[PDB]
Amino acid sequence: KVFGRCELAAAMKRHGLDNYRGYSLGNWVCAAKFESNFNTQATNRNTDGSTDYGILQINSRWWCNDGRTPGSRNLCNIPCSALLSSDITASVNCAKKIVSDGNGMNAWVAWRNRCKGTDVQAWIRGCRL
Ligand SMILES: [Cl-]
Repeated sequence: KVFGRCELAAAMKRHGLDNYRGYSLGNWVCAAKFESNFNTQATNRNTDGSTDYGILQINSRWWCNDGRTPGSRNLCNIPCSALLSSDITASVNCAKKIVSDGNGMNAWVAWRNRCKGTDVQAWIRGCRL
């Protein structure tokens, strides 16, 4: 599923991301925008043979099991395919563990390079929430 901007913010808000660990809702929407273009089915291969999955491009190296990333961890205790579903619940819950890591939202390269220190509030302008 390809989310609309406001639809996603509403769903993210319902699942408790708004100001989770100090990151206002605009940050998460901006990250999703640039990570996946709001598409739950996005996949991308990393050079080390690991793969990034879903709306937030969660990586198989550490966070999910895809059965083809030898020596990797499954820290969210999920198959990576659960992260591609139209229901964003698994993605959001796994993002909560990631962002609690120590490194905050710097774990998402697109956030760091494209969202960090910008007017992230713009990403939720005009939405009913
Ligand atoms: Cl894994």
